[PDB]
Amino acid sequence: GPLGSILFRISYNNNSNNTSSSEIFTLLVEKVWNFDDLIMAINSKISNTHNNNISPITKIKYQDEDGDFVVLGSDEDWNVAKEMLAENNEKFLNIRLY
Repeated sequence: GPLGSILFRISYNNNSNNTSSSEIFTLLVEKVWNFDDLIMAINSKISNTHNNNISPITKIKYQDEDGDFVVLGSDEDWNVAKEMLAENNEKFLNIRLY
């Protein structure tokens, strides 16, 4: 249930312009997941709403303690991400699509 999960936000952009209407999905990312299992959940989220099939995403940036978007393409990067919200007592996270 709500226990043992993290609110992940993905501002899926169309083409990034003056008009595209960005969509932010909210999925509960478990703590027993991995970097691959994470990027996989996001992919299904894009196909869950959009009937079409865009290019498979494999690069996303998460929000750190400063508020800047840091690259996340490694396994260790995911481990630290959990330790980040752990000490910060956080619960959610802002991610950007590229």
